[PDB]
Amino acid sequence: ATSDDIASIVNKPVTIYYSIGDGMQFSQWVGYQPMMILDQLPAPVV
Amino acid sequence: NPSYQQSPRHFVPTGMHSLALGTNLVEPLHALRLDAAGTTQHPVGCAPDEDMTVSSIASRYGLIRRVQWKKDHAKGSLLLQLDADPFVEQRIEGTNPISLYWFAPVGVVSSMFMQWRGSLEYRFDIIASQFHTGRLIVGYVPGLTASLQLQMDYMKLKSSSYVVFDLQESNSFTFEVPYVSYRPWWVRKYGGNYLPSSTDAPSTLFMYVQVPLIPMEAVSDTIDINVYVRGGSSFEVCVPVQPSLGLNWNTDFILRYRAKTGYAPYYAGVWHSFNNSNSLVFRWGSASDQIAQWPTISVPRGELAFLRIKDGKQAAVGTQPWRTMVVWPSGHGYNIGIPTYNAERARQLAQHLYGGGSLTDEKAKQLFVPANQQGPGKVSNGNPVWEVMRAPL
Amino acid sequence: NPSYQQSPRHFVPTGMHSLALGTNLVEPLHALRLDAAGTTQHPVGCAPDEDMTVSSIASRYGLIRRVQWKKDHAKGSLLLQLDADPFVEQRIEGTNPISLYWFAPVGVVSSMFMQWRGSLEYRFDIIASQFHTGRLIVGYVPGLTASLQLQMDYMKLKSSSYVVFDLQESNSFTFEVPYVSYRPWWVRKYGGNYLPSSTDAPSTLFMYVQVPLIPMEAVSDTIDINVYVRGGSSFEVCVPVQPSLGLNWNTDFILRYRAKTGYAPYYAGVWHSFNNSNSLVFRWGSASDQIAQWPTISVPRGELAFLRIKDGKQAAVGTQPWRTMVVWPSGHGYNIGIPTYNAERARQLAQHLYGGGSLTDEKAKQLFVPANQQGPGKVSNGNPVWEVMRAPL
Amino acid sequence: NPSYQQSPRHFVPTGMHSLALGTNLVEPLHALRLDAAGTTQHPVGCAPDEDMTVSSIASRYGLIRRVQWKKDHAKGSLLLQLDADPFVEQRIEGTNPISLYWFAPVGVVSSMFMQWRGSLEYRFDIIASQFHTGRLIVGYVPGLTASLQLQMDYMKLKSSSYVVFDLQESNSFTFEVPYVSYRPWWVRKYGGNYLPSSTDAPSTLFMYVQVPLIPMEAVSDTIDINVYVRGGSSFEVCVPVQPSLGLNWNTDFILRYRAKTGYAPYYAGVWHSFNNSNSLVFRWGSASDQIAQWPTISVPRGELAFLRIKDGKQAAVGTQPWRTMVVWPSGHGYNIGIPTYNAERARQLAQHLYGGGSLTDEKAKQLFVPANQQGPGKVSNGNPVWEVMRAPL
Amino acid sequence: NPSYQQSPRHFVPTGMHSLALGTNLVEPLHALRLDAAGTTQHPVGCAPDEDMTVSSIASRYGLIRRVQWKKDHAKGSLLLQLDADPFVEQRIEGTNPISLYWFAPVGVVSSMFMQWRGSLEYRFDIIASQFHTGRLIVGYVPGLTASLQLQMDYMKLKSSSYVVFDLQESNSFTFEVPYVSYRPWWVRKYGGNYLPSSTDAPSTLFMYVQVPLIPMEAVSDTIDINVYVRGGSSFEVCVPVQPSLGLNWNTDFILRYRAKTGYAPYYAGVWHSFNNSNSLVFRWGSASDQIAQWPTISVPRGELAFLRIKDGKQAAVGTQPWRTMVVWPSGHGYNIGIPTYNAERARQLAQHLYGGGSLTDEKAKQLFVPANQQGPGKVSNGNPVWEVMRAPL
Amino acid sequence: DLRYKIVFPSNVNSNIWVQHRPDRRLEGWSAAKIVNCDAVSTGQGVYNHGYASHIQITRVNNVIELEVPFYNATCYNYLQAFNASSAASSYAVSLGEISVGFQ
Repeated sequence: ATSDDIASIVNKPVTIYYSIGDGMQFSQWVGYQPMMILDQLPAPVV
Repeated sequence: NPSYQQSPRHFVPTGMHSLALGTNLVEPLHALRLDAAGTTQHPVGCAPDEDMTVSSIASRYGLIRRVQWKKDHAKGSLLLQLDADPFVEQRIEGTNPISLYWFAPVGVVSSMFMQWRGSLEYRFDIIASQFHTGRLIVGYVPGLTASLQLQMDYMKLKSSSYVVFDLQESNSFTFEVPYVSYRPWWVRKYGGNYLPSSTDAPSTLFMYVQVPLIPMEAVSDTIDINVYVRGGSSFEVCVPVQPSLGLNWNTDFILRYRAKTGYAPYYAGVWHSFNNSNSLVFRWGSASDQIAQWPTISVPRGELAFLRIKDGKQAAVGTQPWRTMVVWPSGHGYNIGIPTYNAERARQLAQHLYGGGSLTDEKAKQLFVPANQQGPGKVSNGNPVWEVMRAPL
Repeated sequence: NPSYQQSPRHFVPTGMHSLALGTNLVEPLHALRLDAAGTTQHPVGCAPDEDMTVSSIASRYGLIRRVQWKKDHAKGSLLLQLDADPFVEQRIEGTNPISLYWFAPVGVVSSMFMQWRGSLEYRFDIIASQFHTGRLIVGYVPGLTASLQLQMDYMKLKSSSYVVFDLQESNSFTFEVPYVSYRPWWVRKYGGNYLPSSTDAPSTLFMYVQVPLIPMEAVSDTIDINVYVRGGSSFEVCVPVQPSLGLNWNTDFILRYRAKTGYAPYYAGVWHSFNNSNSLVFRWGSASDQIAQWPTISVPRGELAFLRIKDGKQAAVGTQPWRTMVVWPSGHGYNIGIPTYNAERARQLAQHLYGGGSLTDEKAKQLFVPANQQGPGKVSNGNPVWEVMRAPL
Repeated sequence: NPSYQQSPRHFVPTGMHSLALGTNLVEPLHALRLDAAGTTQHPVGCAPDEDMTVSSIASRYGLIRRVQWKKDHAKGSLLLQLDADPFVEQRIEGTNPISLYWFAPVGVVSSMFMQWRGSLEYRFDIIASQFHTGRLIVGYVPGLTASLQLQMDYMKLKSSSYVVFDLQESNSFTFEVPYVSYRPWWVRKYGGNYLPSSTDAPSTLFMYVQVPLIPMEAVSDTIDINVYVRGGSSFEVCVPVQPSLGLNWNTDFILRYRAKTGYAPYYAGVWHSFNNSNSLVFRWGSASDQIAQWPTISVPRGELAFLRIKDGKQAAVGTQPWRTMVVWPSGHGYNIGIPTYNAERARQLAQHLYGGGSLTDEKAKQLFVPANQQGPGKVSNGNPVWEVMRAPL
Repeated sequence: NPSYQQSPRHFVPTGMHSLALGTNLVEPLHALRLDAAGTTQHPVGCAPDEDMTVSSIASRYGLIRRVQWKKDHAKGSLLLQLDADPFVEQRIEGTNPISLYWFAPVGVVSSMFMQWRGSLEYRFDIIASQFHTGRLIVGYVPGLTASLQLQMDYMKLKSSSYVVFDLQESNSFTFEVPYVSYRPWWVRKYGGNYLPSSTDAPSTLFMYVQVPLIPMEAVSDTIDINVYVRGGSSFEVCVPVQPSLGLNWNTDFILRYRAKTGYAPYYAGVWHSFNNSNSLVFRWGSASDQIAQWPTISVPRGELAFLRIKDGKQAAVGTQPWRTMVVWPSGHGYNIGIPTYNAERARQLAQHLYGGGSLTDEKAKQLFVPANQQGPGKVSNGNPVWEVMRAPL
Repeated sequence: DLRYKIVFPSNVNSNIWVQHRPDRRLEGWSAAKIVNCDAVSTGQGVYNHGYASHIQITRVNNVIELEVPFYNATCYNYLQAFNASSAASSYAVSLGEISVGFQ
């Protein structure tokens, strides 16, 4: 785009998704780090 | 060149392929490679050794518990009670406002899935010499509610399935947990921050002291017991959902006055619909009517309000940082933000407007900042917070 | 899940299938049935007996002519002359402004097609006893123009092909008409109301009286002759066009001042671009600038014009039927219709405007109908006709 | 990499598949599963036992009638007359404004289909001892109109098909109903609330008393008779239409002044096209010209009208609930709603406007609510009803 | 004509084919030929002789170095040190601000690719008679950093791989370079002008003097040595990236006040939003609001600025070249350029505006150029540079 | 399984996501309806990660055609107007819970 058409593009969202493909190999077992529980997160109280 | 005169095809268009399916289809892509038949290789020593397999992850023991078993523990004292599920926790005593937890690998790989079933295997490694002598029950009661977690001893435990272990010369064993439920699978313990989806265990595991410890006078009087968890040979999980666990790489949570979302960063510029371009108003862009929009402050009769930015370093900048403003309806269906030179002017403009005045009044116009103060028209640092300054009117 | 990385297809889109082709294609549809393999059936007595076939329609005799053949008809008097085509007419003596016609089925099925060729078969049924004696020629002259339709007798007929029939005991015969032309097919007689497409017959059929009638004194002196037409065994038609015949189900034709087409029904409402919404103007809708548009009346210098609706019952209605108006440029590229209370006001407004005034003049504004007379804002009955009222100015 | 230079395909696009077809096609979808070849299973005890089959639903008896047959019923007294159709009703004596009905399963499964044909089976279970003795006709008259529903006895019944049943020791029988019509199928009794689609039965079933009841002095003098309906072995339905029956889960019907549909909820805000943003007007959104639109009240010359909300709790809220307003043309092709502080002001504004005034008059402007009363700009509760307040003017 | 009633296809659309893939697909095109099966030919003497092959390009020797080896060079003096990579440079001593370089063909064909590996072959041609006698090491040290490029002699060289060559009668040899790295490939030396992608050699080649030169008194005392490079039989490159080298066909580089990009060429015309079309303002087109936009000059309190074009021949032209202007906010979200008759007027207009004035002031209006000076309305020559004229105010 | 075809308005252009969450138990026949999400307190309003999702491009076509699979851990589910007695019976009314959101 040029300078005139780029004004309609400001603050517009772009999302990026990804899969893992194929021929995709993980090759060394490492245990998991400390996790965090999600429904223990605080709620946005009013 | 003959003419094809038969009837053509008659489809339905859609804009995207299967965003969820991943097994038995051939997904077409614009591969950013050079060869269309080219794939990735693994020659010959950089080959995969560990297959990505849930039955290979859940078959690995993870240390979840340590229990002190002492000499003065009486006959039948409780060592541990826990839940017959992969979701067994070990809390880290950290100073963060959100606490981290250790899990078994079966629990981490079961957090991603909604439903689980099968046997669990608890490995008890009792660190003792061949001169310590003791005896304990690892029992297992089918489904108990929260009010039945108490009223528990070693005698009610022996009504259900239980295993009594003697400690003479072999200091380790493995209790395989039965899977007893009214349901073939079992819905997981935590939800994806949806608190009305909490579900407790199918059943409860206990470990009491059947015969107390008799140590010799040359050895210690306390014994450590490690409890390891892995999902057994019949353990399996099915339905993928949002996982109830998160990483600790970015351990930062944000609890829920500023511009409406998207209308920042903003700068103080001019607008033909605000005093005929003669005065500064916050804009989120340079194009047609890209005017920043602002929330309505709740103001009761008998009060006023104006805004003072909490951190001036984050303010939009003209000939000065714009640290104070009044927010008022634009006449075009949203509120605009009108910077002032200082708090005194802002208070005087708010007095005028909440007092019944209009933006087109000469008294209001003289309190605006003139267009020639726009200067560089620098934008704010993101969407910074302003303090709502309230006063009686 | 492998990745498809080959090159895809490269079409051309069109929005509709073959609107004209109908034989050797498979037209895809959204069938409003339940079964995709389901079609319609005919079990077993509601089966088709008549195939839709042009050679089965044209093989059916249709009565086209009755001819009185009398005793006092002299030797060689003309009974009928007609055209060697399927387009032979029998006019009904009705009182309608458009006249209906009887046709043979070969003529009806040939009206739909552009070109025809082949033999025609004229069945002559001579209603007589076995005591009437006569003799007549059914002749056939190859191509004659309109100026050669006259200068015709029974003697010039015998130069061409002709058949002489005796009437003693067999009172019916069938003359098969030759097809003689410079052209393999033959373009039909009438067009689809395109008068420069008229074409006369390939040739002309006659029927004179070779020997006059000798009836006995106990029988009648007049004899009816029926003439039936069907397309023969070699008759055929090819190219489908717009058929030159219409049904008599709705025998109603419309011969070509009102609103421009589409800008009706209209009601008298208000518009920000006509006296700042203070006065009534005809609108064809309630949305942005849906203002009715009106033709320019041809008005010479020294005259005025205004409009008076022919039937007040068809008028738009506010606090009254709006039966009178003035039409004037809006300033926006079309003429608007401005209702008035009565003809006197309309004449006074037209005087002002055709006299050199403007819609923004106070004198004009005071002749408009005020907005508070909009009332229910009822629309006109369709697009009714107004009388153009003219006067010297 | 060769270049494909042949001619490509030439389709027609449509946006949706077969919304009605369901049998012999393969409908492509975006299945929200993980495996593309995966379907649903039934192992092995949760298998289907009842096939969804209309001939399996209509083969089930449903109790539709109870009939008291007494001792004092004379020879030939009518017990029941009903319609030879699956649409036989049993009304519940409820207090709802719309009445519920019991149907046979054949009637429920035939309500969904337009046309039915075949035999019906009426099971008569006569609850009696082996000491009651009686005899009755279950007759069947081919097609009767409404005026022939009367003039009926047991003697005209015996002209048509009929069955005489004796009651000595077997207390139950089954009458199979013939299907006699001029039409192979039969259009159902009720339409989808289209009252010009009503059609009565093909024929009429009766049940008279051939021999009256003789009970012994030790048993009762009244006998219950149950009448069960199921569609017989030849019953079938074909064309699916909108079903003429509804569930009783939500037994709530709504009989047909408020904002035009869609223009609610609304709040009182400002608009540059209404007194230059200085006064409150109802808006259905915060964006460009999202102004609520209101119906035109029918008002005769010599009257005024304004609006007063029926329930103030449902009103839009600024510094107060906006319970009163005047509706007037905006000048932009629709009516706007202008709140006032109270009914007195509304009456004074309506007086001004219906009296010939304009929204731009100072007298009108002073009766509007000023912009500084917008407050929180809370929306109405849905689209609430206002009372039309009328007065002489 | 049967009806196709099955379900149709269900695609995903994309607008362009594989822009990167080039080997194993069939790319469809609109070939601008006449025959769809026609390709290009090579009969029969205009056939290809050189296949486009990277192993055929890198197998060609390119002269990269000349080295003077003299008589007075002591035992162990360094002749050359260089990098064991295809990226070996020979700088041309030109007067251009950007310097050109000679490369081997292996280096040019390796500049286009990211990663290389394999053996290199350095051909040393020692131009001497059969009466010169000398001896030198061509050594090769595995990976050295920049701080280990020094501290190098002929004695540390003999710890690594090295080759000692005697010069008696054969005056040429070829040293094949080993490929020793921690990585199978090797990332190239230069990036596509991304300076944080620089990487030095895998290893370093040296050439010292093992035995100094003994020439006879009838021959010269200096000897030229040519160093040729080609990629050996095991050399190969894989991943294509942006090539780090450019041609010398257009050896012109542009180092980074004028109109914002795209808003030129411009001419001085009129605009309804600038003094009601009465004064000249720069426009980049003749259509709706095609007004040239200009950057904001950084101006501190106490100063002004205006513009004076550097080359008047490049100016827009009306009744004169428009060589001077003032830039000011338009009131529509961007700055406009307002030409003046001369610098004095521009300075007076800037004084007025930076002094607190407005474009709508009479004092400003009288300093604009009137519309009747538009003349031919000729556009500027491209987007020319203006000098920013600053003064105290 | 079930098959859902959702038709969106026309003049909108924005890209639409649809998730299926088979986690939401159905609590009573009340609030078994289309619910306008008005606030985000829990993880209900947010587009979550691991669920079966699909994004429809309104610029190409403003209708989505999807198949909701059977994911309950039961033999059957109830097929009447549901009356909530226990907590486990709430897991076995609907297949899941479809959330449609705009970007």
